[PDB]
Amino acid sequence: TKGILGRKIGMTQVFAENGDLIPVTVIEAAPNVVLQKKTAENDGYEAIQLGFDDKREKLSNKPEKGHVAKAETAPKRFVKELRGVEMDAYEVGQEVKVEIFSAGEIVDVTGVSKGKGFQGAIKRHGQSRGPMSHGSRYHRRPGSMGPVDPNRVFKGKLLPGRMGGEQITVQNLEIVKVDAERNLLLIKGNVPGAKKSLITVKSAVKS
Amino acid sequence: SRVGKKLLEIPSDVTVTLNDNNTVAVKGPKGELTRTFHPDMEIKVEDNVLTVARPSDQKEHRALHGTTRSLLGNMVEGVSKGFERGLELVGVGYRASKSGNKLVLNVGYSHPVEIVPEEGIEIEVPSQTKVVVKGTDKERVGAIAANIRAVRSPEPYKGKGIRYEGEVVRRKEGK
Amino acid sequence: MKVRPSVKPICEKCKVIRRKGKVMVICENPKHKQKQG
Amino acid sequence: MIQQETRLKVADNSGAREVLTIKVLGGSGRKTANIGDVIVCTVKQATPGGVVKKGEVVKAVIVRTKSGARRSDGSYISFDENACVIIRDDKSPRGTRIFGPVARELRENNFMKIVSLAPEVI
RNA sequence: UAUACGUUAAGUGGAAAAGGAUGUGGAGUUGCUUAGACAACU
RNA sequence: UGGCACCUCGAUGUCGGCUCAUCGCAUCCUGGGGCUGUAGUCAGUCCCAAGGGUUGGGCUGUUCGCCCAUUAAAGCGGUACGCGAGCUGGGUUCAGAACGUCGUGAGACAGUUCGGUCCCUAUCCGUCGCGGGCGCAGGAAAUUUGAGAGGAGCUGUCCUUAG
RNA sequence: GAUAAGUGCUGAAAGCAUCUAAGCAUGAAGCCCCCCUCAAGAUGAGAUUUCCCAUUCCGCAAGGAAGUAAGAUCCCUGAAA
Ligand SMILES: [K+]
Ligand SMILES: [Mg+2]
Ligand SMILES: [Mg+2]
Ligand SMILES: [Mg+2]
Ligand SMILES: [Mg+2]
Ligand SMILES: [Mg+2]
Ligand SMILES: [Mg+2]
Ligand SMILES: [Mg+2]
Ligand SMILES: [Mg+2]
Ligand SMILES: [Mg+2]
Ligand SMILES: [Mg+2]
Ligand SMILES: [Zn+2]
Repeated sequence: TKGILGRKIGMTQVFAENGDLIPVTVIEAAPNVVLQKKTAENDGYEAIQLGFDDKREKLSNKPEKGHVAKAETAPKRFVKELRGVEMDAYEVGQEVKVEIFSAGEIVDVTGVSKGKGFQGAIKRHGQSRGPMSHGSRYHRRPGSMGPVDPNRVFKGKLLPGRMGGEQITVQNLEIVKVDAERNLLLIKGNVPGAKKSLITVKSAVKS
Repeated sequence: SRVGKKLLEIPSDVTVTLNDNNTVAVKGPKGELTRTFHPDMEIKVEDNVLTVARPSDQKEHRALHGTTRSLLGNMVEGVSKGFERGLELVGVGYRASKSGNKLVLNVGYSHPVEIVPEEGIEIEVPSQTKVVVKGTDKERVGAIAANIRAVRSPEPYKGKGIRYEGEVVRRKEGK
Repeated sequence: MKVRPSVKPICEKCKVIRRKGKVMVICENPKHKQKQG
Repeated sequence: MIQQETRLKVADNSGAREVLTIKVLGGSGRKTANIGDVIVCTVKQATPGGVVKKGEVVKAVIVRTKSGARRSDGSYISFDENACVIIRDDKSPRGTRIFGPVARELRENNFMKIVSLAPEVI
């Protein structure tokens, strides 16, 4: 398992050698730093803790500075763990760079989907409307809440509520290009989240 | 039980040991076999003369008696003479080969089929249309022989497929 | 396989057995396989 | 995007002038057909004395659409009309001449007779 | 978590019939049996 | 389809459709099998299996049914013949009018026909989202394990094996 | 991985036979996982890293009160919310 944290920069397109036009997402990943190695002995499981995006001193507090002191690095805005990693191949303070990936590699990309606020059953759950004419007074409503017998609504009757802003993984994306000089990943297709949002790129779990 | 009452005369070069847990080990030329038996079964070895004794005449005990004798009888003959089951390939193009320690069967599929014998069993292939399983344990030989026959069981219209040696395949008329 | 409440020998060669607390008839003739149910 | 009730021009000399789409083939709930897809249709307008006659239920392949088709190289092709060609089950056209340009996509779907007959294959 | 003597292996007990069955316990009758039975072996 | 008349007449709103589903398995498709009067391709029948899936139209108020064209399949039932404080209001049983028929008649159906008001600002539980409080034997900032819960679960055609 | 129907291997009870009684396998879109998401109020409130540090009052103690540390909030500029 490989992984790296980055920021979503946006989308563009790239022509392949055979002429195909491939849409790509640009992910900017300034070298990550290993902040802590968790072990089965001490922690109960194996994981690597990656810090990304150096935060201004003023914005960092004292507990944060102490935690990153062992790694000998500036405080990091984003800290995440990776499980399933080769523990011995990593050391606290090691920088993880985009060049762990190569063009053509298959990765999973995790992020938080863009928020949509309070959305109805139609938009939020892709339900059907009622008729718009022929006397109908039922247009964007969520449908019958259920049968009479239970004298209550079953759990999981889908209804309006806040939409978006959930963690979402897209699987089996192809790495198109790795720009080591600029710390960029070109991934084929699109990934969850607004621009500048944190993105995690891991080696595909179904590989 | 008639079967359980019988007494097994151990051949000269076979050794039978036990750990007072009814775990009869039986060393011999072909190999060694171990088998834990039901606690309430008196197993006696008096100078190459094995006998099992039932403590009380009762359904459960009567069954275990005959079985324990039967299984012991196989362990002794196993390490001495050993057991073997023969299979026959019938059908045009059906053939068997041995790629090292793996039986390869071309039985009319789009791929070859590979059986890896488990430890303790050997699969000889004298001809291409005759397979021979060999081993010390009678169970394992039967198990492996069944696995091989299962690859292409004999069908009733022409008899094609792996059959046991001298299996009476029930034939039918096609058209 | 015949799955019926009335499992009986159909011919002389049929044998009634009890596997897994279930009455069964096995026979050389495959048409005579029966299991009670 | 051809669907039920879509009317198409016929781009051949089979005798049908206009057909109405009865059903898009090739999957249970399939809503829309595009260039290269086969549809079941009825002949709504026919040429007098043609092989195909008004009211017949025929199969046709879509050779032109207003929506058009996107290509791997990132280009598109669109036409100003939706046109089809009456076909048999073996994919040969029932007419003898094809009129107007047809899309390159027919070569991928093995409508080779239609492609050869077309005055232009774009 | 009594005593004594038996039954059940089905969680039967804690849901139903005709019918089916080498389940098992208890009585009884009877065919054959060391002049050698049943089973298996020419 | 009935039998009974036990709850409801100081009101438990109807058939069909729409929106939203949920459950049973007596399984329509897909999966795994036994038998075949199963050569192959197909099928017949029985067993296991409820994970997912299970079409769009013409006619009719229709349910249903016939038909057209598809599909792997176009499953059968329960949930107040699920669902009108969620919608529709075409059918049916208010007042108008008319035909046939019956009546001396007012009127009526053993039959039709055209037209005809669908009220309610959600207190409680339930359901979908979002906060505040306290707790978790000091006060904080981060990163997390996963008891447990939800989601997903479908399938065609073609090429090859191979005529 | 464990199973259903099914297929069995060895095997007596019942000298034979038998998938079964002891024992050993195989075997489904189904079951438990694998995959995705939430999840310590899981009051059984878990674990790891880091930060702060034992103040001043009273009361005989128990305990109470007041300034603060680390840190956070009010308030303000906003949106990727
Ligand atoms: K009259
Ligand atoms: Mg309106
Ligand atoms: Mg209730
Ligand atoms: Mg009364
Ligand atoms: Mg009242
Ligand atoms: Mg009321
Ligand atoms: Mg069933
Ligand atoms: Mg109803
Ligand atoms: Mg209601
Ligand atoms: Mg009406
Ligand atoms: Mg209440
Ligand atoms: Zn028989």
